[PDB]
Amino acid sequence: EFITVARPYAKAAFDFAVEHQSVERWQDMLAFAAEVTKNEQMAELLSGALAPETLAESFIAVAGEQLDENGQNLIRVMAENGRLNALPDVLEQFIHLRAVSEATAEVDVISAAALSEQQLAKISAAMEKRLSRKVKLNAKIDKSVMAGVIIRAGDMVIDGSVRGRLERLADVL
Amino acid sequence: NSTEISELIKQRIAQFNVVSEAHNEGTIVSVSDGVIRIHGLADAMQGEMISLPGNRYAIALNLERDSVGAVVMGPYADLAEGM
Amino acid sequence: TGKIVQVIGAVVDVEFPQDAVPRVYDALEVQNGNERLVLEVQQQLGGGIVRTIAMGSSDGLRRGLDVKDLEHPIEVPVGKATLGRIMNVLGEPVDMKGEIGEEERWAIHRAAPSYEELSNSQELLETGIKVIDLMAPFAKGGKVGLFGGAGVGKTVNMMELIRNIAIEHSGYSVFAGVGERTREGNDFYHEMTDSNVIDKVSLVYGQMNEPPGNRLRVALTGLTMAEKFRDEGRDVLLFVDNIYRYTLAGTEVSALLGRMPSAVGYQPTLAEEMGVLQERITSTKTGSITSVQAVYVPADDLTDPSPATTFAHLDATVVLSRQIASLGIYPAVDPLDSTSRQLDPLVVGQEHYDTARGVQSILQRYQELKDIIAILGMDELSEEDKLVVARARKIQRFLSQPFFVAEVFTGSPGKYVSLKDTIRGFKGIMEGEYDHLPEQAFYMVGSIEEAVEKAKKL
Amino acid sequence: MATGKIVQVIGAVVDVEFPQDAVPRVYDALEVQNGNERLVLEVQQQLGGGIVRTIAMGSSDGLRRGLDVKDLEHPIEVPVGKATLGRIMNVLGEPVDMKGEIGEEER
Ligand SMILES: Nc1ncnc2c1ncn2[C@@H]1O[C@H](COP(=O)(O)OP(=O)(O)OP(=O)(O)O)[C@@H](O)[C@H]1O
Ligand SMILES: [Mg+2]
Repeated sequence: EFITVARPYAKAAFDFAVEHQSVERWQDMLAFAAEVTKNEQMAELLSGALAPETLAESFIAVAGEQLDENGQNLIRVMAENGRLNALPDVLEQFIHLRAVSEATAEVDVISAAALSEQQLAKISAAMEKRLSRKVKLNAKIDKSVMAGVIIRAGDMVIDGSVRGRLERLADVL
Repeated sequence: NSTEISELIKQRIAQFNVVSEAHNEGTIVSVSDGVIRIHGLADAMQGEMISLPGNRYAIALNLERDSVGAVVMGPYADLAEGM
Repeated sequence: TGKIVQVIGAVVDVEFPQDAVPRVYDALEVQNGNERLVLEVQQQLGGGIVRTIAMGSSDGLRRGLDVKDLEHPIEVPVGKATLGRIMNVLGEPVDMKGEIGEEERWAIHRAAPSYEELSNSQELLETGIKVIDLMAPFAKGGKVGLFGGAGVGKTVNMMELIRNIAIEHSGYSVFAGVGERTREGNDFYHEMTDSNVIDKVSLVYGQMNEPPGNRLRVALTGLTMAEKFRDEGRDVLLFVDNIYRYTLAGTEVSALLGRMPSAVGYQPTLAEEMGVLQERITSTKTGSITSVQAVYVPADDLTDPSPATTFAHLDATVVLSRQIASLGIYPAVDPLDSTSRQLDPLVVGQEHYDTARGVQSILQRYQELKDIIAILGMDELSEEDKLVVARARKIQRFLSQPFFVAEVFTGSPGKYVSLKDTIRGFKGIMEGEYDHLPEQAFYMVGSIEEAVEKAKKL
Repeated sequence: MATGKIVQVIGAVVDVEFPQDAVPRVYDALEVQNGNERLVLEVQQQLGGGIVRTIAMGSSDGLRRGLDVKDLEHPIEVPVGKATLGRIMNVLGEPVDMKGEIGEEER
């Protein structure tokens, strides 16, 4: 998957967007450049052997919205190195860098029932203590959880489910 | 604003006439030592005879994700990229 | 549900929805023109791509074909319904008879029996063949391997062992044709039908004709039938027509599976792939498998990885030499390289053990003299060294034997030799009881009585 | 008019980019100014994207990236016939004796 080759570009675009105070636009800009990449006929062209420049200028034409001389030049760089199919992974990494820089985390919370909201006030206040970041909740109701709740944040998990605790107990043959 | 962007793209591709090859048809991408790499041929099958310009064939040995690998049943040296 | 996305030789990549990706070793199915092709799943790549081997010809496959996900491994008929019929790797009937009256089907991929289940046995099994049960005798429930190069006698020897063992034995038998000649499958089938012994034998054939994927899996189809008869509590004979072809079909696909080459270009998994097959061919406290395997030796190189790995798996090993076979001594067994776990004074007893070690000592000493003799000639030897040579040459000739299956070649009638006659015979030669007979007297005579009758007419 | 540009030079192996609709066929001969002498290149492979790969028929030293390349549309062509007799030539058919030009009729 493209993640490893997308990292160098994602940093440079975010760094540049910080200097020029344009991070929001750049996000909405990369969101278009990723989406044109997903179109079928455009995809065929990208898998083709068109020389970089001829590929780039035919891409840039479709990406009309792109800020000329900044967003459009970022395409020319990626076209020299044939990374254009990585654009969906150059985005999202840009969003990750942004969320780190804005000291903000999406955190997820999965339970047998819709949580009581008052509980979510406690959970968010706890997560803002566990991690020194503002925490957006987007919790879920799930049938698999017999009772209780899972808290998931980045790649750290705190299982509070009865499902997990039974299958944690069933372990001791 | 997603369904709009998708539609806009579809309109803009046409406005610029960028479009696929026909099935059963393709182009030579690279040429070396009698091995041929072809882009397109979305309907080619393993072991098919691919007719080249002139009156000669290549045999499809590999159907890669992006290309067909083929070997030329004759002189190869006159073939060129983009045939 | 799936889509084909690459076709490289025998290997096909299929994409599935990420909620639905097939397990490893699942069977998939795809329509290829006017026939159905099965694919077996080997690896899960990322992103719902899965990489598979075609159980049939992959020519005519397009990209973008729809693939059906069967929820199970390759499963084959087992039990008495298979007896007397010829079946394919997929467990399909290949004789022109009707469908197989299966009651049960078993997945060809299985775990070996646990360490607690295994059983020991020391019951010596007799053979017709002077050299084999003298030099490398073997037990009921053990494994035998015939190692040799191209054209040395692996099949003819296995056909005598079938004739001798599998007709004085009373239970069922399984013969697995793995990457060998189709003519020899047909020749075998008939003489089984002409002898009316066919109804005790299940036969599975995956000959060289077939595409890689068939030659790879067909050995496991054969074991899975033999494991049903063993677990039923029977005593079973399993014959494998060439085990080397299983490893070679692994070599052919391994690069297309994307695995770095090892050693002499073998797959890196060679020892695990061989071991996971070999560990299933074991006798157990519930029931027994006696096994004979032919083992082709590429370029006669016994130090090649594929032979070298096979040697640790087996209880008796008989090594066939092109250098002997070009003398026309048959069976072309090398007694200085052939060996068995059963050549032990406790199981064989002392007379047999002493006779075998005497023969081994004289023939070794003859190898030590041959480099002197080649440059100097024999006249320079000592008068005891000349007696060692004069005996060793008689020993080499007396290891020769007429075979009932070989009558079509030599014309001469075959011989079955009791173990007692072999020990008595070789013990007499080494003691010098026969030092007055010519060498020609010993070549191709069944028993030592037959040497002295041949000597009267020279 | 030269239409290619050199894009790599790794010892004797020289890669040249052409416009996509102009790629040399295999064994075609190119030439370039290696300073103050013309150097011939023979085409070995057509790679993707208009890039071609060539072996230099002379010393590779002193080539820059970005030099212009003339695509002679034939293979290497050599003089033939009676005019060649008693003359020494190199592989390019150029006289290696000092004895002036070869009075060729055909190449
Ligand atoms: N005991 C024997 N008596 C006479 N001839 C023999 C004997 N054993 C082998 N031969 C000769 O060698 C030939 C080949 O033997 P066989 O087919 O068993 O070889 P193989 O080891 O199976 O070779 P391959 O690896 O090709 O299958 C026989 O056809 C016969 O000509
Ligand atoms: Mg054989």
